[PDB]
Amino acid sequence: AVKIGIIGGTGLDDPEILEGRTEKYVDTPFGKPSDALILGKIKNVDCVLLARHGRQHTIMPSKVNYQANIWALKEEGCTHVIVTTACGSLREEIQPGDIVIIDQFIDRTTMRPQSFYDGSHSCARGVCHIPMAEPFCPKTREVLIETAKKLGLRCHSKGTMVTIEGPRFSSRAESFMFRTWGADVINMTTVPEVVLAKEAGICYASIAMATDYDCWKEHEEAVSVDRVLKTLKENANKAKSLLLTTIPQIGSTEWSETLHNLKNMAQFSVLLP
Amino acid sequence: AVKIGIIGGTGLDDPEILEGRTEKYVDTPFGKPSDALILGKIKNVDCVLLARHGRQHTIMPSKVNYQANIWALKEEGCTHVIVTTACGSLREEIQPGDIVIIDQFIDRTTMRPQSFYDGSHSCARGVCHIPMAEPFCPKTREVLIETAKKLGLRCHSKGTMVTIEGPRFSSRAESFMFRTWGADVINMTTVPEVVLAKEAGICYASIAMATDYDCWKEHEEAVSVDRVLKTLKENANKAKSLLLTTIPQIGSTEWSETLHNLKNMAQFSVLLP
Amino acid sequence: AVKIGIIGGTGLDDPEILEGRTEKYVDTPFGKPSDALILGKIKNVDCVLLARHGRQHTIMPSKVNYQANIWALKEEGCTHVIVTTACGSLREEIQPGDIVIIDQFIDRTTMRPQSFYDGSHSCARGVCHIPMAEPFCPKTREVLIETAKKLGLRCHSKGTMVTIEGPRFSSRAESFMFRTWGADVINMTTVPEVVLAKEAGICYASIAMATDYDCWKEHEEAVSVDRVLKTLKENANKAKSLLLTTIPQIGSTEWSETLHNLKNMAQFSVLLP
Ligand SMILES: CCCSC[C@H]1N[C@@H](c2c[nH]c3c(N)ncnc23)[C@H](O)[C@@H]1O
Ligand SMILES: CCCSC[C@H]1N[C@@H](c2c[nH]c3c(N)ncnc23)[C@H](O)[C@@H]1O
Ligand SMILES: CCCSC[C@H]1N[C@@H](c2c[nH]c3c(N)ncnc23)[C@H](O)[C@@H]1O
Ligand SMILES: [Cl-]
Ligand code: NA
Repeated sequence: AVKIGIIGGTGLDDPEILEGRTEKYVDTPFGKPSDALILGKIKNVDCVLLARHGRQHTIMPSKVNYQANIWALKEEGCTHVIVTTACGSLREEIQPGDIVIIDQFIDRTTMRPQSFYDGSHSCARGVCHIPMAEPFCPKTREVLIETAKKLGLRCHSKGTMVTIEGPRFSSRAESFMFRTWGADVINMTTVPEVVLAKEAGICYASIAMATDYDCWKEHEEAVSVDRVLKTLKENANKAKSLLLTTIPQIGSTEWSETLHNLKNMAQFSVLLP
Repeated sequence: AVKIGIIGGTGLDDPEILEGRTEKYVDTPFGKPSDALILGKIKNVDCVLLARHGRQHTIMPSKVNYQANIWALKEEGCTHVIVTTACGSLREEIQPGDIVIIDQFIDRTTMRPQSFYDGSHSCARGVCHIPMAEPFCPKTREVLIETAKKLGLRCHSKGTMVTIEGPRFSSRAESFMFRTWGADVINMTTVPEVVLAKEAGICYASIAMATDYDCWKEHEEAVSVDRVLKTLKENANKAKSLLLTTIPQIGSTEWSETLHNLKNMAQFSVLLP
Repeated sequence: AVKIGIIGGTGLDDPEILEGRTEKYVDTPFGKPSDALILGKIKNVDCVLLARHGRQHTIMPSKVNYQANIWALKEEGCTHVIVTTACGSLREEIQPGDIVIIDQFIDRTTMRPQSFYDGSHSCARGVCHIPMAEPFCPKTREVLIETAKKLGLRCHSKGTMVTIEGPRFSSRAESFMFRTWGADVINMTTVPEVVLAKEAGICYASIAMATDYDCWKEHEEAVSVDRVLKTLKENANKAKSLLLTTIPQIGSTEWSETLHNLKNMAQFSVLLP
């Protein structure tokens, strides 16, 4: 049995993706999630949808309760979490509208709790040092990549996401610098979402959709809210189709060994007194 | 009509620059500014002076209320904010005493709110993603550059400021690293001052004065408080003369289109529910 | 007269190193230290041992009270602080079990107060900008290096420590990136411990013990809690022997000039109103 949490990003958090929808507000030891969980199905597969920024997009990236969001999805019984994220492209070949099935990140966030194990919650006791060598689930990523190909979508099979604190966009000097560091795409939301998913023993993968070229092409038009929303209006259907087609494939394959290994990695990362 | 906010940095916050001075303590939704606003004039031009660190230099860079400072200047009616900042030079050709009319930044701060739109203040509602491709006002920068030339001052027409959290100075490894990133000068105060000014729709420019070579020349003497204060004692007059000569030129030119464009960029950066 | 504070890191905080041990719980203006101070001697030399993470390793690196730890050691009369830290190796030639007598750092922490001079404590008044060009005491480092040679230990005479916030380990993209920045070893605890020691006018040095190769060798096994603990179990004796042999040598040499210079640097870094 699998159950797929879906965290929807900017313009990419469409409830209509699920059949048989039921709204469920929940609480967690880390506070309230961004919004109600939306329980439903894609074909025969149980899913739980959550809008990262709230359904009215009222929560800025620095203020998203990443701990509560991941905790809530885990408590609801999610084995997998597949997310969408709007992002800037830091590479000419990653064009706006392209999907990037990211496999690494570089953290530039500064304000965010990145662990459940903060010494303040009885539900998560001890000191946890989670490994981040492979932050994203390779098996889920492989299904996303194969499915994007079956759909004929422009899709990149790897990429490094730099996550900035925001909510401002990057300066041009920063944008240039991130390119030198080997970042391929830029957002404000991957970290610590991916980190907390790993601590929870959840298979996490991210559908990154390039919405802009940030500002590293000084000759070309630079990113803005309006530019991002426009690209999402034009391209969001691609992420919807990718989720709708990927999720039944995830449901049809065996995950016990993968989930056992993730559970072990999470459990063995915790030092108890 | 223009009104010029002046934020004075270390050793560079001299009230005597203004004629017809009146002290005005104010409050903001983000708390109190660093000190009283000093209202006055330079020739026919209305100005508002504020000491970044307080007039007795009692506020460390991490604790400066950047939100209140920018809010206060905006509420007083400032169209422009021109600031001074003491900084380390990361380039041999930027000598102590030189002015750098910075055009980019790299953020290394970690502790600081960078937006008015934090979801907690009724006066700034929504999620704001401000563009930072061009953080400083090019028209104001151009007047500063031309004026420095008219004054015969050693002045660099561009530069990237790395802003560190502080209050410690950088290690040598950090200083070396910032050079590789393309930083030209180093301080503790540009970010988030420049970011908040952009959200406020204010034309912001910075007169950076090199006070030291940080510590990247291992053979040469490294930065200290005493070294910085000495260089400022010797060179502060240059920033005073630059402000006094620049501000009347700003007053004599037309800003409506520039200010309209900045207002539009700020307004369109805000996502409402 | 010297008195040596010893801050023990992961698996490297063994009370049995001291003869004539007495437990002393203390308070500081910044709160409680990680655990009781352990007063004792190594040969004729007064020492004060403190477990960085608590004696049961219950305190994660982000939550260590670096201010209280350094304050407590200073108040107890420590002239020197020599610490141990487990770390990842970012260089092929730094093998697990090797000691690195680090001489520089790169800060990647985001959550931590780095100064005593926060404008909130009467015991530390003013704005302090401490120099970090030479963060570690070269004379103490030289004794550690010479002593490691006398013991026949694999020991590196310099190295740059990147300190990450944690508690997660780095991603592979981050690990690669830190190598390009010139970091040699990676931990979660050097900053701000070294910074606060400098503000306190204490001679600080660090015995870094490589416990893993982080994750930059994609072909090789990546870091985990279990891997780190295993390497420490096998190699901790080396740090114990190094401390036991170094400390009497520190006791036998003259420190007045070194300590006077550090005191002056600390005092002159403070700007009073
Ligand atoms: C309407 C929302 C305006 S775009 C800003 C939002 N979408 C992501 C984003 C898209 N493009 C970016 C870029 N170039 N830099 C940083 N973040 C982003 C980011 O995670 C943030 O939540
Ligand atoms: C008396 C004040 C001692 S210098 C420290 C102050 N002046 C700036 C500064 C000058 N030189 C620097 C340097 N090398 N690194 C970082 N910041 C600085 C910085 O913005 C800070 O507010
Ligand atoms: C049982 C404790 C598991 S290892 C984690 C602890 N030991 C240090 C460490 C060892 N190897 C590291 C690495 N590769 N990256 C970051 N930090 C570390 C670090 O300061 C942290 O306190
Ligand atoms: Cl950084
Ligand atoms: Na922070």
